[PDB]
Amino acid sequence: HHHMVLADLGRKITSALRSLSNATIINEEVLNAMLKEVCTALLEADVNIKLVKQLRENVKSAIDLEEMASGLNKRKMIQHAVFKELVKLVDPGVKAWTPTKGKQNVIMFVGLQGSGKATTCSKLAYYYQRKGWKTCLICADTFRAGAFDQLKQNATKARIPFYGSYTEMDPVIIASEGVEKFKNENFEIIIVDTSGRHKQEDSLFEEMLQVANAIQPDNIVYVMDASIGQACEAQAKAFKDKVDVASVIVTKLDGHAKGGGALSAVAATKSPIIFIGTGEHIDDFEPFKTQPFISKLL
Repeated sequence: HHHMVLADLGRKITSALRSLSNATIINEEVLNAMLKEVCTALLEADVNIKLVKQLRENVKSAIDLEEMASGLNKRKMIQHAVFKELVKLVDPGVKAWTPTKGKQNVIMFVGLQGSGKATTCSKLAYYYQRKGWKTCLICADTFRAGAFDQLKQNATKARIPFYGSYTEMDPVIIASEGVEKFKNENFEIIIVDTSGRHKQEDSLFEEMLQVANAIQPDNIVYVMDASIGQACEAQAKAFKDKVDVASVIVTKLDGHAKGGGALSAVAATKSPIIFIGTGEHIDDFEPFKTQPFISKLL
C-alpha cells in the first residue's frame, strides 16, 4: 500500500486518479488535467518522454467521453485505462524463459561494474532453493581477487553447492568443468557467474560469448543497475541483440527516483524482466509480474 520501491511515483499517480474520481462532473478538461499530473509524475521518475507521450495518446484513444454508451462508468474506466497503460509501460510484452522441472537448466550471469551482480547470483540461487529446485553456483570469475571468496562465503549463507577455483585462469574451462560436475550430479538449476569488473559494454560481450559457446546455457541474465534511469535503453537493446534467450534482472530500484524509468526503458526494448532487486537482504528478491507490480503501486 504505497510501501513499494516506486512509492513516490505511486503517491503522485493516485492523487491524480483520486482527484479525478472525486470530480463533481467528468469531462475532457478534468481528464486533460489528470494526464498532466500523471505524465509529469512519470517524467520525474525518469521515464523517457517518448514513452510518456505514447502513454497519453493510448489513454485518450481508449476513452470516448463524447459518446458514452449506457452502463459504462467513465471515472472507473478513466482509472483502469491509466492502470492498464501503466502495465504496458513496464511490460516487455514477451514471455520470459522458465526452467523445466526434471531437466538441467544452465543459467549464465552477465553484468557491468557496480551492478551488484555477484550478490544477485546468490539471491536467485537461494530463490530456487526455497522452491525445491536442486540448485548450485559456479564462479567463473577471473581477476577480481575476491570474487571466489565472496561466493565461497555467500554460498555458505544458503548452504548452496558451489564450484570455483582461485588459481585456474581460463573462465571458459572453470565454467565448463563446473557445469560438467553439476550436470552429472543431476542439478536442475546451474548458475554460472562471470566477471563483474567490466565497465564498457563491448568488453562484457567478449567474455559473455566466450563462456556461452562452451557451456551452452539455457538462459543468459543481464543484471542492470537501475540507478542510471532511462539510460538502460542502450544497455537493454545491446544485450538483447547479442543473445538468443535474454532476461534482465534489475537491482537498486530503491534509494532513487529513476527506478520507474529504468523498468519502462528495458520494457521498451522488449527484453523480458524476470526478477527485481529491492534491497540488500537475500530474500529481498522477487519475480517481475507486471500486473501485481502496478496494482500494488496504485
